[PDB]
Amino acid sequence: KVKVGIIGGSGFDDPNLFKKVGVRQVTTPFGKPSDTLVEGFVGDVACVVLPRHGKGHLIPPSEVNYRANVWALKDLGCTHILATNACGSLQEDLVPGDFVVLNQFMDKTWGRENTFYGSKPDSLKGVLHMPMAEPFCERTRQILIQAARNKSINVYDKKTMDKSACIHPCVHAEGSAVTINGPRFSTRCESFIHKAMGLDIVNMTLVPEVSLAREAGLSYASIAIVTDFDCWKCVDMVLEQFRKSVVHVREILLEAVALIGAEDWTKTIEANKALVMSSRLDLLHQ
Amino acid sequence: KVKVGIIGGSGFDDPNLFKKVGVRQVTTPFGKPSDTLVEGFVGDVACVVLPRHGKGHLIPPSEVNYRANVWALKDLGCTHILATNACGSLQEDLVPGDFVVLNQFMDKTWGRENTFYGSKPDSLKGVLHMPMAEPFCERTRQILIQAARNKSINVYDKKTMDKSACIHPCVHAEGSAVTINGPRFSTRCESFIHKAMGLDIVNMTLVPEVSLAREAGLSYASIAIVTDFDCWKVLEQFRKSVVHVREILLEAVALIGAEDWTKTIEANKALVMSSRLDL
Amino acid sequence: KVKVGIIGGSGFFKKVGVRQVTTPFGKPSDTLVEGFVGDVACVVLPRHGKGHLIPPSEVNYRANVWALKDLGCTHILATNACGSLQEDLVPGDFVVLNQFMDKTWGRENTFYGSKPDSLKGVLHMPMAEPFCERTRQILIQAARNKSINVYDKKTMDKSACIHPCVHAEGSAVTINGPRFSTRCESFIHKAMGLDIVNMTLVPEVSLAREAGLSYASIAIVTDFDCWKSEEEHVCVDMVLEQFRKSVVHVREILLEAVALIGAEDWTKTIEANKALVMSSRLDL
Ligand SMILES: Nc1ncnc2c1ccn2[C@@H]1O[C@H](CO)[C@@H](O)[C@H]1O
Ligand SMILES: Nc1ncnc2c1ccn2[C@@H]1O[C@H](CO)[C@@H](O)[C@H]1O
Ligand SMILES: Nc1ncnc2c1ccn2[C@@H]1O[C@H](CO)[C@@H](O)[C@H]1O
Repeated sequence: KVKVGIIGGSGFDDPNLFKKVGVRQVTTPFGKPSDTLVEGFVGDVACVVLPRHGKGHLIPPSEVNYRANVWALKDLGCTHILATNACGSLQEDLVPGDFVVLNQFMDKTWGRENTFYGSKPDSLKGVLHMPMAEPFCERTRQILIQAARNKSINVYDKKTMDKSACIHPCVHAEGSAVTINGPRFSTRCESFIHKAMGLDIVNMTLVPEVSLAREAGLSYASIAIVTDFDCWKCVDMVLEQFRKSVVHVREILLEAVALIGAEDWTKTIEANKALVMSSRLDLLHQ
Repeated sequence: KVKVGIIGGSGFDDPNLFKKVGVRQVTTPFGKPSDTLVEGFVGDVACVVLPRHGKGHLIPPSEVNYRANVWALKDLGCTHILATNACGSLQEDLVPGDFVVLNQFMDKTWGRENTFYGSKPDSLKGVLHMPMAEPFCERTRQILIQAARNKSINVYDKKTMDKSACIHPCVHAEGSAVTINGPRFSTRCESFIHKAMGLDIVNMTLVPEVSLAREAGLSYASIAIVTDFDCWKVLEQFRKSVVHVREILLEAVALIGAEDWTKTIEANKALVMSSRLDL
Repeated sequence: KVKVGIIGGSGFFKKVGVRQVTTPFGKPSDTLVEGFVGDVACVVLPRHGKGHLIPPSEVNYRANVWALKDLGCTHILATNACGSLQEDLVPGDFVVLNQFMDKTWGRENTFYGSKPDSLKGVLHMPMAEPFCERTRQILIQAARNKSINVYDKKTMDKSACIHPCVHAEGSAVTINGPRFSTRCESFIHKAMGLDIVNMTLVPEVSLAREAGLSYASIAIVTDFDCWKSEEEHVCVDMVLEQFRKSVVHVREILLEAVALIGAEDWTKTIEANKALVMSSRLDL
């Protein structure tokens, strides 16, 4: 049986994706999650929603308790996490109103709790060195992309399509994010450096969320919402564009939950769990 | 109504820029500043001076309470902050004894309190996401540059002058800093990587000071003092640098007092309010 | 008189005894093994403790280095498992590093400061060439003496690279861990020109210089990180399997290096190490 957790970012502080059946006010061994967890169903598929920043968007990116959010969803029996992440574009073909189903990242965060494990008494016992070459659940990424196709949203894959298929607004079928600490936005100098490294978007919340999801044995995928060009490059139209983006992502998320529930995930879930065990350095040395 | 704060770095642990009127021992919601704050007048312009590292320079760059220093200057009524920052050059044209009126940076610091706002009880309530594309106050940058001209110090502007006009010692009219955490200096490998990224100087103290000044609604500009080439490639030179940076600061204070800042001060304050995402 | 400490990586003589020490900065990773190589006193310290329970970001580098300083060590030889970012550095090779790029954070990386849990002072140490060059060349000559190939990219051709070899120079990026790198990070580090990626070199190398000690690292290439094919992407089992095979050569190099160190006069080098610390004391 699957159960899909949803971590909603900017624009999803108070989602209302389904009829609320129950609420869970919980804590974890790592502290309090960002807010109450909301339980319900998309069709016959159990779903749990949590706003990354809390209902009033009072928690900044560096202070989000990523460990508690991921562990709370694990404790409720989630098998998957779908996340939204607002971002700035570093590249001309990613324009405000587009989305990116990320497959890669470069980490420039610091000072955040980014692992459940360690040698101190307040972390889980053991040492975990997780492979992160392709850090998302690929099967779940392809679900997000197919959900966009099913909801009549353009999909652009630069590996197989010419630039003529980059029709806006579109879901970019791959992409890399730099995660910065915030809360300040980047300088023009930083933006040009990240662009020169070949990164596609900049955001403040993907890491360590994606890392902790893999440590928890959960299938994780992010859909990033391009809200503007970062500073390497009217306001009423911007806010309206973001509103329309949120409507489209809500459509993608609900279709994605249905598509996840339509398939069997037994082997993928067992492989998620086995990857955690095989990454326990303290167990493999003995 | 303007009042100019001055944060003195290396070579400015005990500046004595003017006859002291008062000495302020203050606290802030973020702790105590690096030292007492000295207040007085330069001409008719009110001025406040604070040594970044304290009188004895006993506080290393990663342990400076940037939040307390900036907040204390704001509390005493400062509208502007002028800061000095010692640095190493990453570029052939920036030689020891030159100064740089910075306009950009790349941040490699960690573990420092870099914002006044958050969700924890030790910060002001709110989520503040400040634009930083051009992170300095441009009017105040141009004041530093005009102050150097008024004191007959060479200015080199790469966008409008040939390289043959780069006559040393000179004030470079623009430049980018990488801020590293310290206390160690860079390796040759790190210096070459920073150079290849296009950065001009390396220093340990610019960030988060520049960021917190904008959060506090203040106009901030830095003058960096090139002390040596960084290791991709002195005391007597630095003493002469301090003498001329002092002249620049004192002239810059006079020049700030010579204009109206009403709309810039208003814009500084409104930018903070418009950057509050929780509101 | 010289005395060589050895800080041992993942899978880590005439043993006299085992010693527990305390330090102003806490307890070292584990007890220390005291002995001799010939007539040269030697002390061995595992970086991660006996059960390998301490991850790289939580190793007490300050206590490990200071413990060896307090026992009278003049030299530290260190091993560090790593991933290769470059075609000619292959699993089973070794690198006598001469450079690094630091991406660690949150680790205690200096003995000095203004907080009560550090020594009083402000120490700004030069780090242009952050290793002891004399000791680096001892590690390379030790490999020659044990019939292990040495590859110098300054003087030799890729066609003349014979494996397993000790690479006579190289640069490391140190990441904080515990996770391995993404493919995107791996390619960015490769494009910066870095040779290997590891998690334990920094701040160990920096603190050794703060302590006035001669320090050199021999990195053990266990994998190609993750910039190559999917079957070559790093994981714990891959690191451990190659490490177990390479430690035999690393032991031979280290034991020979200790003998070579004890056969030379180090009076002025040691004086220079200490004088570098004193001249970096800005508060004085
Ligand atoms: N250009 C950018 N650089 C960094 N972060 C950005 C953007 C655009 C959006 N975000 C995300 O939105 C929030 C800040 O408004 C943050 O929560 C952040 O994740
Ligand atoms: N080459 C360099 N790299 C980094 N920092 C440098 C230099 C040269 C000067 N500084 C600044 O001066 C102090 C170090 O003595 C520190 O306070 C620092 O800001
Ligand atoms: N490809 C890689 N990236 C980062 N670190 C790596 C490797 C390969 C090995 N190591 C080092 O070995 C330990 C991880 O098990 C860690 O202690 C680490 O120092």
